[PDB]
Amino acid sequence: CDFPPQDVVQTGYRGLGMQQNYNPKLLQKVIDATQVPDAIPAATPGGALAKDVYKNVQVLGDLSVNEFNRTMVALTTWVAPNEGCTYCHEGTNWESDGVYTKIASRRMLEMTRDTNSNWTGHVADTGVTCYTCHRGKPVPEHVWTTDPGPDIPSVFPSNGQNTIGYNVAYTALPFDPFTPFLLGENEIRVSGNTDLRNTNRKSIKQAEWTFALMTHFSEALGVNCTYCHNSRAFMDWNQSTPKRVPAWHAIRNVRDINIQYVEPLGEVLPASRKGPLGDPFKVNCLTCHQGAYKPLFGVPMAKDYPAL
Amino acid sequence: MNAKSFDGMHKLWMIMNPVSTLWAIFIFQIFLGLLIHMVVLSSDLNWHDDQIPVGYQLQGETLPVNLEMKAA
Amino acid sequence: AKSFDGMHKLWMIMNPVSTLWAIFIFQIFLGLLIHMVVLSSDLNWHDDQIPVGYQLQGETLPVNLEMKAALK
Amino acid sequence: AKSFDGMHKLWMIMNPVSTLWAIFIFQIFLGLLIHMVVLSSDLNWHDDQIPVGYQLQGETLPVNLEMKAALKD
Amino acid sequence: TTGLTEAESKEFHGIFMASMTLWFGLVVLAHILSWLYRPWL
Amino acid sequence: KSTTGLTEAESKEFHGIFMASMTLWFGLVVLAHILSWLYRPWL
Amino acid sequence: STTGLTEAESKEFHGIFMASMTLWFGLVVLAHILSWLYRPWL
Amino acid sequence: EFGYITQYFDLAQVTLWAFWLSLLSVIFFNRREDKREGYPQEAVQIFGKTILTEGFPFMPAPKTFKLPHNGGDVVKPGPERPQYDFKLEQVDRFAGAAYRPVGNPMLAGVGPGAYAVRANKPDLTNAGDPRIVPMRVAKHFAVVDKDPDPRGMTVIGADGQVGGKVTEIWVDRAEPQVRYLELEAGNKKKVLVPIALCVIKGQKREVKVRSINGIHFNDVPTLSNYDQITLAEEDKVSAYYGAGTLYATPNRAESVL
Amino acid sequence: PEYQNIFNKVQVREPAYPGVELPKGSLPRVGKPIFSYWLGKIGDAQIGPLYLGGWGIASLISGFIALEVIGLNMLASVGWDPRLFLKEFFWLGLEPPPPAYGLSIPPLAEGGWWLIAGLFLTMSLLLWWVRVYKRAKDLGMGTHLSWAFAVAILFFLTLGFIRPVLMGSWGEAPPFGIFPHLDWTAAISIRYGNFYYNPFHGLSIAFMYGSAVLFAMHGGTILAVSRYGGDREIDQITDRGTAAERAMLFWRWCMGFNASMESIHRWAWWFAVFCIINSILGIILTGTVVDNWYLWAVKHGVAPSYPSELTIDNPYLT
Ligand code: BCL
Ligand code: BCL
Ligand code: BCL
Ligand code: BCL
Ligand SMILES: CC[C@H]1c2cc3[nH]c4c(c3C)C(=O)[C@H](C(=O)OC)c4c3nc(cc4[nH]c(cc(n2)[C@@H]1C)c(C(C)=O)c4C)[C@@H](C)[C@@H]3CCC(=O)OC/C=C(/C)CCC[C@H](C)CCC[C@H](C)CCCC(C)C
Ligand SMILES: CC(C)=CCC/C(C)=C\CC/C(C)=C/CC/C(C)=C\CC/C(C)=C/CC/C(C)=C/CC/C(C)=C/CC/C(C)=C/CC1=C(C)C(=O)c2ccccc2C1=O
Ligand SMILES: COC(C)(C)CCC/C(C)=C/C=C/C(C)=C/C=C/C(C)=C/C=C\C=C(C)\C=C\C=C(C)\C=C\C=C(/C)CCCC(C)(C)OC
Ligand code: HEM
Ligand code: HEM
Ligand SMILES: [Ca+2]
Ligand SMILES: [Ca+2]
Ligand SMILES: [Ca+2]
Ligand SMILES: [Ca+2]
Ligand SMILES: [Mg+2]
Repeated sequence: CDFPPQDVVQTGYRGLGMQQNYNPKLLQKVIDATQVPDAIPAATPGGALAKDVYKNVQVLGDLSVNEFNRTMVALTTWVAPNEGCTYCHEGTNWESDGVYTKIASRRMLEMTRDTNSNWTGHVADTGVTCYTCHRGKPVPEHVWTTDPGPDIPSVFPSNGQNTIGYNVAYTALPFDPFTPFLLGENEIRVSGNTDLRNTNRKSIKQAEWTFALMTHFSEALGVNCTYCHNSRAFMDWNQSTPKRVPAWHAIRNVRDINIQYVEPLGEVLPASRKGPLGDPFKVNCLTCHQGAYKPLFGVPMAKDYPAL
Repeated sequence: MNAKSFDGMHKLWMIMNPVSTLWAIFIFQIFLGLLIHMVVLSSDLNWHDDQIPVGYQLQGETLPVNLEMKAA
Repeated sequence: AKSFDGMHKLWMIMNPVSTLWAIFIFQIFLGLLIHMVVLSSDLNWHDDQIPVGYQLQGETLPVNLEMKAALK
Repeated sequence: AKSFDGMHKLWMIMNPVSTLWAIFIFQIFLGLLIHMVVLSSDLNWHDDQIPVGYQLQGETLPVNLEMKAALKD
Repeated sequence: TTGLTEAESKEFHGIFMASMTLWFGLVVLAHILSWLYRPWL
Repeated sequence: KSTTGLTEAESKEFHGIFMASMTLWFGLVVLAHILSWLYRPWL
Repeated sequence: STTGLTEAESKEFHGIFMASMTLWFGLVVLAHILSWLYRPWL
Repeated sequence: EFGYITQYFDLAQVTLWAFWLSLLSVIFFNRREDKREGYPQEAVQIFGKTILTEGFPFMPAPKTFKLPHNGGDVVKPGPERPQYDFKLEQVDRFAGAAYRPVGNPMLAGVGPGAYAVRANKPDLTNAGDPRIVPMRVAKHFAVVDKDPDPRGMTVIGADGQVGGKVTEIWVDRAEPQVRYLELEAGNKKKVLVPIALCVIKGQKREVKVRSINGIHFNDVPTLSNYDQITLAEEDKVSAYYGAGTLYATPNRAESVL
Repeated sequence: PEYQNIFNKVQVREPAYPGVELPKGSLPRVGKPIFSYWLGKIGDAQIGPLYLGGWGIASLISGFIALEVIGLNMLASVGWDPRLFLKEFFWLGLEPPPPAYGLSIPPLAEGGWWLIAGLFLTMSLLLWWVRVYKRAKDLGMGTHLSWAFAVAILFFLTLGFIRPVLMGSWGEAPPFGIFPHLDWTAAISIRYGNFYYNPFHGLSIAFMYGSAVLFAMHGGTILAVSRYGGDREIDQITDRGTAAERAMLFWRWCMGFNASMESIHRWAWWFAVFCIINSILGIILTGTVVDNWYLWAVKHGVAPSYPSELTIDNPYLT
């Protein structure tokens, strides 16, 4: 039970539905978990470059040395604050690659720069840092792997549904829509462009897989269908909200993160960071929103750091 | 006793109806037969699809006539 | 020790036929239930591939292997 | 010490056969329920793989291993 | 009323109490064995 | 008063055979469990 | 009397009812003392 | 192109028209079956003349029910039996005005106390026996204990007074259930009351009949033979109890607020 | 207040009624009738006896084979555990074949069991149809209950056999679950553009609302004149009494027209059958003739048009 009163935000014409509903007691749990990190004082300008002073820099070579050290202080406070600087080095041999965390970290720096520069159709001028997903822990909280399903007899193949389904909002819908959509690249659209029978050959099962993915979009942001659609025509772009256009880019963005960066790391990481089928943990909508309409309610952290 | 303990057993059918019992036994046995066959067919002991003594779909796919037709 | 002397009088207040039918039906239901509960655990004996896996045995018969080679 | 003397008169107002049937049925239902409640906890004794795991024992028999090897080719 | 006299009630009560005591004895024994095998508190 | 029509002699007879049958059934159950313990011990 | 019990029968029933209820509440108190010793909740 | 159109006429459209025409046509047939009772209706004209009109659509052609056990044929729409002799005075001089009873309202047969003129034969079972009978003629019935046996109770009558005492129960053999209670009244006549107008209190051992008053139980219509009841008599009895819902107290027909 | 006639205050028993005599050559009725006090508080107390002949045994063999199949597959989907079966019961189901198999017969654990259960359930319902027809006709009554049953069977076969065949896939049919079949309902509305703009769907909703209205009205009216013997409808039909007269005056005065004691039952019949006729017509055209019900409604001048104020850019056009 969620006892009244509630908070309602209108987001459309009057008498059409189209509004978002909040319970003040549940929203307090999301407010009580954000915790924007504290600023790091800007670095003294000018000096020698990192490429001319350090021995093994392959990404951040065009920062001054002050900017470099500042970036490293930030990487410690964002990812691994408990274990300290030796989480990704040996003792004080900074230039060694003897740990896998340094390879992982280098690849992650590249991925964050790519998202911050090339995907502004989705993260527009707020960008991301490490803290957007690690939130001060080495392993992020909300990730996914390819779901094998419940245990069934050995001669029975999986259909991929009719269970509880914890990632698709507790429905009996297909329980793993991320493999075909957020790592593979399948068509999400199912409806026709004319009113009578034409060349469209999609089925009700494909419609169910789409419905599953949309359920996850709703849960990961704290909203309903009507945050981006008018239900009377889920396929018309002239009857959608403006928020449908960033989500369209978000999809593509997530595929990039998983195809170019995170899945190829399956060689470097240990067996601890993999699932039943032997693939690493991957990124969702929930990996950075974590139940809010913008990660951390949209505080712009990434502008203060020229390394990202 | 231990030997005369089951003497009056034949009197059972003076309190249990023979017709109801017969029908119940027959129906229960048929239901149980279907159930056990279905449970064993859904395991590793399955005997229709195990491809022993030979696989027949595979045998049909590799007949020379079918191979020559697929080659074009 | 003589506390259970009049126990045989139980059948002067409880119907023997009803009791018999209830016992039989309950025993059959419990038999089915316990077999299903133990088969769905680590003690499962139909699918455990002991003493051998039969589907795997059928996939590696020389005839089936030679047919799968000529297809591929 | 003398408070519970007339207790045997209980069966002059409560029917003995109805009470017996109620008790028996309730006891069977409770037996099933407690067994199911304990099986769904950390105390479960069918799936705990003690004293040994039998599915794991079947997956690593030499015959099954040798058959799974000759399929990777 | 149940139609039982007071003698019949006394008889029933005797056997009922004996049976209940025996049942509870068996329950206690089962729990002692379970505690020896898998202690839960 | 609730009654089944059985006299005391009929009740004695029924009780004799009922107890014999129940004892035999429990004997068979014990035998099944000894075999199962020998094959696949569960505790 | 709307239940058919006389006043003597009511007195008898009341005696045994009160004794039984007292014994039941005693057992409840004992269970709670044991639980407090094992796992205090306040 | 999202909303391109190829052709305006399709099958869904035609099928919808066909449905509009298939409805619109069962309405016609049902409305015609509705007029096998009570028609032709009586239209009052400009200065009082009455004519028979028939409505839209017109009345159907007569059909016949063949009743069992040589119970005759019933043609519908067919003739009617003649009304009895109700007296009424109109209140306002126009065709749509209401009427007032002329004499004693309880004994007038107008308003909620009107009844129909049915056959003077009892309703029958599938074997040919009378259907509603007292429990001494039907010797196989018994009241289930767990239920208050009304035989013996009194019949308080809506103003607190006593009407009489219950002496018999009248049952229905085709569907086993209670239909009437028979009671002896204040002047020692035997009268019936329908079971659907009685509130039975087992502990008070009373039957409350909210419809009529206590003294009104002396004038309930009586039966010819007390081993059966006919359709006409059922109507008379029930209608007398229904007249009291508006005529028992002079304040009952008088605008709550 | 006054007695409302909702519960039976006094009950009476006579020996059980075996039933109207059947034509010579019939089988006896099976069972000894028992009485229920709680069922007698609201209705008739007798349970049984029952008539089992040729068609009602073939039915009941088919139906139970189907039920065994459905139950066992739901149970195999949790690994045979009955505890998990009870725990997750509303989420389990037997699923149709993958749509790529078309109309062929697929292997048993990838849709063949669904096909078996569907076939056996079909045969069960057709044998039951024949039973219902013959039972009413052997007692000499009109066969009106068989016509309505035929309509219902036709709707079951339309969604399930006829539409999947006309589409070319068994994977277009519902599964056997509770939450699974609700998911099917929502998905087929989402795929074919909003069932609210299907006109046969609107008409069947009209007739389902109307069924509830009409049966509240009729149940009320007959309980309100049961003090004048109105619950005995056969006699009020073949010899109109005061109960029928009051019942028809009430509606005439209230809304201007009325039915008779026999005609209201024809209104009931039709209101229950048009609901399902429109159900069949609406499902049979979806997918096979119309691909988007909202675009159809726009082409035929039916859908409203909310004001816009903005412009959203379709990113597939950019
Ligand atoms: C870790 C948990 C332990 C365990 C801990 C316990 C505990 C603790 C108890 C049981 C009890 C029982 N356990 Mg155990 N039990 C375990 C695993 C099992 C398994 C299994 C498949 O693994 C089974 C089938 C059982 C079955 C049983 C029943 C024999 C008994 C419950 C009977 C009942 O419900 O009567 C209810 C029905 C009635 C009273 C109706 C009337 C029946 C009349 C009076 C006669 C019935 C005969 C009776 C069932 C058998 C007695 C025969 C011998 C004389 C002993 N347990 C595991 C190993 N089990 C209970 C018990 O032993 O009670 C004495 C009990 O207290
Ligand atoms: C790992 C688990 C073991 C296993 C461990 C056990 C244990 C432990 C027990 C059984 C028992 C049974 N097992 Mg086993 N069992 C296994 C696998 C199977 C398989 C299979 C398809 O794999 C089947 C079909 C069975 C079937 C059976 C039944 C014979 C028996 C259940 C009887 C019953 O419910 O009566 C209840 C119904 C009634 C009492 C109604 C009364 C009808 C009258 C009395 C006649 C009935 C005949 C009766 C079924 C059998 C008597 C046999 C004769 C002497 C030949 N088991 C596996 C290998 N099985 C039980 C048993 O042996 O009982 C002694 C038992 O205790
Ligand atoms: C941390 C919490 C504790 C716990 C804290 C408590 C507390 C506190 C209480 C109980 C009580 C009970 N607990 Mg505990 N209990 C725990 C775990 C368990 C477990 C288990 C599977 O883990 C079980 C099966 C039980 C079961 C029980 C029942 C014995 C008892 C409630 C009986 C009842 O409601 O009768 C209601 C039914 C009636 C009143 C009907 C009439 C009853 C007649 C007269 C006969 C019933 C006999 C009686 C129940 C048994 C006692 C008889 C004596 C042996 C002489 N508890 C855990 C360890 N439990 C209650 C209790 O002890 O009552 C005295 C109680 O107050
Ligand atoms: C998001 C979902 C969509 C929606 C999607 C659908 C779909 C899809 C359909 C409907 C259909 C209907 N919808 Mg809709 N519907 C929506 C919103 C609504 C709303 C509303 C208030 O919003 C209402 C009031 C309705 C109302 C209705 C009914 C008028 C109609 C169902 C007829 C019926 O009674 O079937 C119930 C009757 C049967 C199924 C007959 C079964 C008969 C046989 C004989 C059964 C015997 C079984 C046997 C004995 C037991 C078997 C054993 C077990 C299987 C194991 N819908 C929204 C827009 N709706 C149906 C329709 O008519 O389409 C035009 C339909 O197909
Ligand atoms: C005109 C349309 C409406 C309608 C009409 C209708 N249905 C009918 C009839 C008629 C006129 C019958 O004469 C026929 C009948 O005999 O009922 C008494 C029937 C019937 N409609 C039934 C159910 C039914 N009708 C439904 C719908 C409708 N029926 C429409 C709304 C629904 C819905 C809306 O979902 C259901 C579930 C059955 C009670 C009965 C047909 C019985 C039958 O075919 O049984 C034989 C086959 C078997 C499967 C035997 C095996 C055991 C069964 C499982 C027992 C049945 C129990 C019951 C179905 C429980 C409900 C289960 C569900 C929760 C899954
Ligand atoms: C509006 C206007 C311009 C007014 C000017 C006119 C003036 C000046 C005044 C007129 C006076 C007054 C007060 C008029 C009010 C009436 C008006 C204007 C409108 C109301 C009309 C109205 C609400 C009708 C709706 C009718 C509909 C759609 C009904 C739905 C249900 C339906 C289809 C029922 C058909 C089946 C029927 C007839 C059921 C009734 C019925 C039932 C239910 C039985 O059980 C029963 C049992 C035994 C015998 C008979 C019956 C029986 O007839
Ligand atoms: C554990 O349980 C046991 C085994 C002990 C038994 C217990 C049974 C239980 C608990 C069962 C539970 C059942 C439930 C919840 C069922 C839910 C059912 C629902 C809600 C179903 C809803 C819809 C399904 C529909 C409409 C299916 C329609 C299918 C059709 C019409 C099939 C047509 C197929 C045909 C005619 C066959 C053609 C095949 C062929 C051979 C011609 O193809 C070429
Ligand atoms: C404040 C403590 C830290 C210090 C003092 C520090 C110091 C340094 C130095 C001096 C270098 C350049 C050395 C060289 O390669 O020649 C370097 C590189 C690097 N450090 Fe750290 N570091 C710290 C914390 C971290 C942490 C927490 C991480 C892991 C999150 C990390 C990951 C890296 C990576 C990936 C590089 C390589 C950068 C590149 O390739 O361009 N460091 N560090
Ligand atoms: C597929 C899952 C995703 C969906 C559907 C999605 C959707 C959206 C939407 C709709 C917005 C605009 C919010 C608004 O204006 O109300 C948004 C903003 C944002 N998202 Fe995502 N997102 C997803 C994944 C991610 C991921 C993985 C990250 C982190 C890498 C991320 C970071 C951001 C940021 C930073 C913003 C705010 C940008 C701004 O201020 O305009 N999103 N997202
Ligand atoms: Ca890229
Ligand atoms: Ca084989
Ligand atoms: Ca084995
Ligand atoms: Ca174990
Ligand atoms: Mg599904």
